[PDB]
Formats: sequence, structure tokens, C-alpha cells
Amino acid sequence: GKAGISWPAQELTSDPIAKFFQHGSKLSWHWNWTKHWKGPLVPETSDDLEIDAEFVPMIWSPQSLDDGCDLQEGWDLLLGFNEPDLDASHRSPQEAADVWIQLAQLRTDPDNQHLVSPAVASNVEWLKEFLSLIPEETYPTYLAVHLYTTTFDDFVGKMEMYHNEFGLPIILTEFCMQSWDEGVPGPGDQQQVHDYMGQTTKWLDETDYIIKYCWFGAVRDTANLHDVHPFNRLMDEHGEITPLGFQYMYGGHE
Ligand SMILES: [K+]
Repeated sequence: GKAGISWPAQELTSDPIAKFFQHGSKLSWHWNWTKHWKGPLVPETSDDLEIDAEFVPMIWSPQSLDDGCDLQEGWDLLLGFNEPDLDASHRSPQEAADVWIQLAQLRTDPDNQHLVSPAVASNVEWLKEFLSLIPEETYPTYLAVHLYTTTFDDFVGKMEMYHNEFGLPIILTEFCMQSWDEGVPGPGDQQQVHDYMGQTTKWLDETDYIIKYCWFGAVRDTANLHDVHPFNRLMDEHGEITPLGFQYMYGGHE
């Protein structure tokens, strides 16, 4: 399946997400905005924790390349900088393109490793300029996308814009039922979020240029929602899977 889990490294331990990949789960991957899920970057994770799923590391910002920590061994995909367009660690497209040359060196085994673009918060021009400035031999295979909207029609139009603008297959690393437009109201009730997840996951499973996707909302601490509506939660304050989490983990849609 295409469906993954995001987990904030602010939680300090990867243990709580093991239960998303238990008997019957349809979820196939996970990421955490950083290099590894067991190690100094998630330092409280139990030594013996096993997560039977693909981990996708991220180079969060230019500084992460110099942090002296290692990428999760055996990675297949590497994600570029998180929301470098936001004032995320803010860079110009040229500052990002220069650091990209150093990041792209991590692809030492190019038959079994592929690079994914930086994901912008919103600035499509930022990403167009970035991709035009990097050397062609470093061009990412996949586009990373963050899409926060509240209606299925708007979701599909924006996904189609990213596909049409950039012409790469897509890894949707962050989505849920939330608009950062302030004239756009957040979900009215919990049911609307179940409905949104059903519609979006069916469309994403049926669209061949969607390689992977990842709902935003597996967290324990409310702080780690970053003002996302708590109706988007896949996990509660105690580390237990919510009804929305159950829907997601068992395939999102019939
Ligand atoms: K690999």
C-alpha cells in the first residue's frame, strides 16, 4: 500500500508508532522529519524496537548535513529540506540549490537510492526556481508535497497542479483536513474528517502518479499538531490509536 505514518521526533521515542504496523495494518512506511528512527535523533526509542516498514529519512535543513548523525541504514528514498520557503529553515532557491549538491552526494548507490525534492509550505515559484538551479545529474526522482485543504475538489485540483507544474511522480508527505487560509474554516465535526480521509485516500490509491502518501496527525503531545485541528489525530495523548487512526491504518477507504 501507498499509506505511511509521520511521527514528530519531539516525542523522543519511536516506540508508540510500532502499533500502527501490527497484525493486519495496511501501512507500508514511516518518516519523522529526520535521518533515523532509532539513534541520537530519537534517543529514547527502545534499543530492541522493531518497526516492520520502510523508513524514509529526511535532510530537514542545510544544518542537518553537518549534525554528525547517520541516515537509517538501507534507506531507499531520501527527502529534501522541509518547507525551506517558510520564515523549516528559510533559504533562497540558490542557497538551497548549493546545499543540494552536497545532499545529493548521499546518493552513493544510485541503483538502490533515490532523491525526493524539498517540500514547500506553499511557494510553488520557490520550488520551480530551485529545480532550475540544481545540476541535472542531482535532479530528484520524486516531488515531495505538503497539501493542507478542507474539500476534496480543492485537494484534487492542487494535487493536479503539482503534477502538471513539475511533471514528477509524487510523495505526499503531509496532508489532513485543515486550511492555513484564514477565510477557510477547519472541520466542523469529527465525521467530516472521516469523510475527507475516505475520499482523499481512494483518489490517492487510484492515481498512478501518487507513489506514497502520509496523513499528518500521529502525535501524543498536542504541541506537535502545530495548530492542526485535533480532529485530524491518528493517536491520542496517551499513545493509543484513535478511530481516525483505525480507519487510516486499515486502508482509509473501502
Ligand atoms: K536502499
